[PDB]
Amino acid sequence: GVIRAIVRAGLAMPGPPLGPVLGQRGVSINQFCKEFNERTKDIKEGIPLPTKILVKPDRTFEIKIGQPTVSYFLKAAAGIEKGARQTGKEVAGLVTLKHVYEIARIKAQDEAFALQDVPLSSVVRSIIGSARSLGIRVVKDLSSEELAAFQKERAIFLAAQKEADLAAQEEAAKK
Amino acid sequence: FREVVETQEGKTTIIEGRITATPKESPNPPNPSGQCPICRWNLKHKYNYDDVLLLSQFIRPHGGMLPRKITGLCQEEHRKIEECVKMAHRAGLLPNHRPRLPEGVVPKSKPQLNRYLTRWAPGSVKPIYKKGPRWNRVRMPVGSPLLRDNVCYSRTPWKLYH
Amino acid sequence: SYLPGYVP
Amino acid sequence: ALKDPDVCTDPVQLTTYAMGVNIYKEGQDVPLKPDAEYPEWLFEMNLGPPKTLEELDPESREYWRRLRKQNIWRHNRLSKNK
Amino acid sequence: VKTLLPVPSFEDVSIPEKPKLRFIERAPLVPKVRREPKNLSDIRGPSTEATEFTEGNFAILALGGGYLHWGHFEMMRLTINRSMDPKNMFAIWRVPAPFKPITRKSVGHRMGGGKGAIDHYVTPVKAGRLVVEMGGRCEFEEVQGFLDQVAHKLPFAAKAVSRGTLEKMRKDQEERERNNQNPWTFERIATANMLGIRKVLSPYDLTHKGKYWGKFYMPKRV
Amino acid sequence: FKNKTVLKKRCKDCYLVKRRGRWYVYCKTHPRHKQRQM
Amino acid sequence: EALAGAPLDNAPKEYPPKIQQLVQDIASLTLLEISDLNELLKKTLK
Amino acid sequence: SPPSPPQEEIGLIRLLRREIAAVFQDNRMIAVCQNVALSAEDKLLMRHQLRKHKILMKVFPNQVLKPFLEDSKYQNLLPLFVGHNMLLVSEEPKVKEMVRILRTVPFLPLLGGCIDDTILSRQGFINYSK
Amino acid sequence: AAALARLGLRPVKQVRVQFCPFEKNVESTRTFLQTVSSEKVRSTNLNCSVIADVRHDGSEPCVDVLFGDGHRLIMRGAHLTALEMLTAFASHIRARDAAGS
RNA sequence: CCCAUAGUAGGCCUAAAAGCAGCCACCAAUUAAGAAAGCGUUCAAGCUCAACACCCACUACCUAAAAAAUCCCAAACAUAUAA
Ligand SMILES: [K+]
Ligand SMILES: [Mg+2]
Ligand SMILES: [Mg+2]
Ligand SMILES: [Mg+2]
Ligand SMILES: [Mg+2]
Ligand SMILES: [Mg+2]
Ligand SMILES: [Mg+2]
Ligand SMILES: [Mg+2]
Ligand SMILES: [Zn+2]
Repeated sequence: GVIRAIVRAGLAMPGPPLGPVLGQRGVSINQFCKEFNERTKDIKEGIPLPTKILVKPDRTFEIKIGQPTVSYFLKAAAGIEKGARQTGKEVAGLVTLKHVYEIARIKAQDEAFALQDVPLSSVVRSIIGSARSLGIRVVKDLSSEELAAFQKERAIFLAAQKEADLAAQEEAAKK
Repeated sequence: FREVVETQEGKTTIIEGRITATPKESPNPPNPSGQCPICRWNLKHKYNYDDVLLLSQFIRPHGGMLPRKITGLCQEEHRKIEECVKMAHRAGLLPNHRPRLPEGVVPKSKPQLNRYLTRWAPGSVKPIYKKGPRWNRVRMPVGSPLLRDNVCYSRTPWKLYH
Repeated sequence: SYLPGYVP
Repeated sequence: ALKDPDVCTDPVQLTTYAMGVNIYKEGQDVPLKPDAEYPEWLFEMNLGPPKTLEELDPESREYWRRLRKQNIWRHNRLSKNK
Repeated sequence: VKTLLPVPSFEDVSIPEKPKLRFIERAPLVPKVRREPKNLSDIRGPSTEATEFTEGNFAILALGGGYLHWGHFEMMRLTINRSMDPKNMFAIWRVPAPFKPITRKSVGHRMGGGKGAIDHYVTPVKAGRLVVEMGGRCEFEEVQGFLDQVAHKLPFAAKAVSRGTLEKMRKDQEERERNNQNPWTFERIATANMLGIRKVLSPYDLTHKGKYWGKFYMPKRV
Repeated sequence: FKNKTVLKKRCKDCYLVKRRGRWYVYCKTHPRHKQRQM
Repeated sequence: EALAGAPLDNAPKEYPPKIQQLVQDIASLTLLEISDLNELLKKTLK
Repeated sequence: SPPSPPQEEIGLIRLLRREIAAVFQDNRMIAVCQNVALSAEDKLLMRHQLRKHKILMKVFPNQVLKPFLEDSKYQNLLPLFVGHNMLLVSEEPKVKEMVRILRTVPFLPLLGGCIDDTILSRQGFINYSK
Repeated sequence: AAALARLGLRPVKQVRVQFCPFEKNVESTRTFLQTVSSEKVRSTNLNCSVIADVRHDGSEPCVDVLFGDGHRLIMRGAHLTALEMLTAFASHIRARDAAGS
């Protein structure tokens, strides 16, 4: 059968959650970790890569590594570390249509989009859909000054959120 | 109609289907506006379980009923004939439409009991050991309620419960 | 050879 | 212990470079091209909320694609209690 | 090409702040001291109050007379609140809280010795009364299931209805009366005292017209 | 078999059949789903 | 207005009737006329 | 029974009627294979290998495609459309490529079609390729 | 598909479906091909080869099945329903399975 | 009955939350398939449903039992003109 999970580039480890799945099905975890880390040696560590491990009946495994997830691409292009906790109400990031176009060029090479021979327009429409779920707003043009203003306001909002979370956590301790 | 013949020749089986002669509906139905064979010939409410000439046209060679989509009967008439055929089989009026028996099977002798207008299957009915009072008498069904609207030539309506 | 009210 | 690599936080760079497009260690950041170097359909994309059934044309695949989704939503609502 | 159709929209609908059914007390806050007669006519005949829809579009319709004690209210409340979707559904009581005092005598006592002490309170209901009314951004098919479950557990014949099915019910009954082929009707015979029939009929039968017998409603009677 | 006044299919493999004058629910996947009309 | 169905694979070779006229027309013409036609044909086809 | 007012044609049918005309007018090769029940991966892969030669794969319901053909010049293509039917349409006859891709699957039958307004059979295509 | 796949194609060496698509009597045979060519049925036995022959000679459609035991089943779909052919096909599978083992 | 690929394990919280503990959104690829209606998994897998295709299922959308004590309890009957 096919095992499909997101494994970070160069950081495959024998621990859970992939390890147990591989062991239960008879595939060696150490072998995969070595093979995956070697074939993901040219990619910056920590990049989430969707992996497809094709397990043959004799328990010899073939791995099919694709392009990073769109969540990574949109988060990196916006400079954000975490998506919005309530998308649609709070804007956690801000990117331009040019950023999405550049992401589509790399993501369009993925086997999911490549095998369908879809135009790059279809991939861009897909990335915009994922952005609306992350809290990232796509704008036609963004200036360096406009991005600084939002970053300043976002920092204040995030700081207050930490205080509110601390209050809830501190209240739970008093309970 | 269409038959199917299985022939094994030289350790090889050949399955084929041939089109046999098909009967045609009699010309000039008295009621062309009718929507089913029954009302096209003004037969609604005018046939019973013992009208095998009518019933035999809607059954398979082994006594099975034919689909409603093929015969063209309406749900109401299709159900009436369905009950009429069951009663005709139970009355012994269709001796040439018996179930198919596999090779080497010979039914053992069973007690012969003449019966007619039999709604239920003999094996599925229990004896009436407690008849009950006159105001709550357990009755023995006779005939079928589907035929309640059949033309009645007597002043007394059909008694469906004895 | 069937009248409007003919019944088999 | 496992997370994404550090992200940039420079408005100038974030507005002049697509930071995450380049994923290789030896590669360089992808510089954003001028407006004239991008296709026209890129700037005609719907950046707002999805078009409603009334806005869509009854003779386009998008209209019937929207109606089919609404019918699936209704079927799911009705099936939840069943 | 399976033909799709427009789905109904509930954008104009608005859900109250308190969607769930409120708690009903066993007895009124101020206990009643004066003991009351039995007054069984309060559950007899057609209902005149709470027969029409108010806020919601779905409800449970009473098809008979009966008394609702606190045990029934708990069954209705817990079942509907547990089954309803608070975000998209709201429910309101269409019956008052138990207010009629029921007396009981001590166990093992003989006849006589005055009236019994008040034991519990009930809510009288007449046939044709809406008992609970639901609304919100939902269809009848969504709430019909659990509303019918509640209706079956009531001490009288009841059925879940909607604005459409309730109106169709009344239209069918009116049509049956208009197209009835029986030249004789209970109304005509009773109101004219034909055959001296009023010697075996109640004065209420002049208005009930054979559709009601005790607390029971006969929907197939014309 | 459990006697039931109302027969209900409990899974997709349950099937209703009328035998010996009464309705039965039979299930090969889950024999515990078998019901007899009471 | 309705193209003819495909000929059977085992049926003898069949040629459309519209070309039968073209086949005869070529024989009637003279080589000098066919030659002149050919010079323009070769250039036109390129 | 009084007949019921004919249901008005749905807007999707019109769009499909217009896309069929276009596919039939703006293309030259119009093969007609039986859309066998290949797995989703196999179907997608075989559809990507055909796209390498820009051989599109259309799929139209047999209740819209049939009426069109009935009233169109392609009245002899009707018998083919009894069941699942995918179209393999290209703007320039690239039969040899399609044929070699179609031969990788022994159980996928090529039923025929019409190249250059000429209704052919399977051997016709196998001959046009050679 | 599922019904036939449950039985499997273990004792079937080869299945050959020959039909003339332009003919008007091949609907049953073509439906038989669609069922046997399903991914589920084929996956049961990978050594069995489903061969679809498209001819325009005008002959009547035929289905030839070769079993591992060497026996053959010839089903002529000119006047046979897809269900009938599949039913007969399944029965022979059951017969040839017990014989070999 | 038939059939099921995919941005993507949407973000958030969470030791883990992958359609299916909760919160927010609920857009989009493919001709067609809900950021998922019901099961399931510690989390995943896995089985269905709503999709496409195929194509006349050409569905009813009213419900439903039984037990007592000496021994069941008229006999019987669906057919000849409402008297
Ligand atoms: K009740
Ligand atoms: Mg879609
Ligand atoms: Mg998805
Ligand atoms: Mg997530
Ligand atoms: Mg989730
Ligand atoms: Mg899944
Ligand atoms: Mg879960
Ligand atoms: Mg389905
Ligand atoms: Zn079951």
